[PDB]
Amino acid sequence: SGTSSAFSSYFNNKVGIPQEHVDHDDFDANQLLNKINE
Amino acid sequence: GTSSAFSSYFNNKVGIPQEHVDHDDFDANQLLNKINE
Amino acid sequence: RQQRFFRIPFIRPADQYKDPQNKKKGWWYAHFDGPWIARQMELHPDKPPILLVAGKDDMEMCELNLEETGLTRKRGAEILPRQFEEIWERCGGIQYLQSAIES
Amino acid sequence: KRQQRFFRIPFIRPADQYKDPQNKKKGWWYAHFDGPWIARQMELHPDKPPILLVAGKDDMEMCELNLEETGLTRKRGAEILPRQFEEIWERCGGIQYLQSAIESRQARPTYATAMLQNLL
Repeated sequence: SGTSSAFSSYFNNKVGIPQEHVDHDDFDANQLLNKINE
Repeated sequence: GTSSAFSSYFNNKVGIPQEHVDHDDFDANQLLNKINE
Repeated sequence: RQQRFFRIPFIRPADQYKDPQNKKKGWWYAHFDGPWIARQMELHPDKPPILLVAGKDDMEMCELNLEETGLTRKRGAEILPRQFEEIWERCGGIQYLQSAIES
Repeated sequence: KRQQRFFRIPFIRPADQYKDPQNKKKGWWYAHFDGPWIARQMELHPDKPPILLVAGKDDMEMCELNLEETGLTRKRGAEILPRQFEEIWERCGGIQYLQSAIESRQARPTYATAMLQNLL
């Protein structure tokens, strides 16, 4: 997962400190399936 | 929004629709409202 | 054809007036193959997931074509292919689709 | 149209890296990849004008890595719908910016230039 080391280096040197994108609907649906598929 | 046929379908067959939140769409657009003012 | 994916979060009416924390969400998803619905998927808070494929499950699926749903006009409804596929897989979607082809 | 992929990375200034949340002013980085290569790059900053960059003209300033070597397709929540890119691009004056790089002949031909030239 995640971006490559070459990208992480590029982004920090050229743009800034990357932050997370939050999708609660992706997260919560996957949390529910964690419970369902146990 | 969706059509009245879809809203009717959804409330009758599925449930009560809730909002999807995207803070990054919202905040990016709020920022641009300020820039373009 | 252009493949388009949509997601509508939902709650049961019984949960309508509860605190945000006590509202047990489900999620409804559609895969449209051009104007036609190809797959429908429903993630429920209290019962098994529902998987539906066009051909096999038509009587249970949304009968509206893409344009008549307005899903393309609802902010936040449209999702990327992987946001549909990840969930479809976890629900047993790949075997469900494969077994539908034979029968 | 299917080889077109769109990504977004929210960021904060490296200057606010170690500050409290309320002092972290957010911006957004966007990339449009036409197959393996970035056609358009866009940056929303909290403290300066938006940066627009197109392949050909802005090669030295843009991300140099192809899609596979960025790892963006493996970063969860990074990918966005075409519309999420275009809406911002348009609001930032991206159409006038692309059109100008075409006329000055600085732009590399991409899916993005083709779409604009189809309009004009």
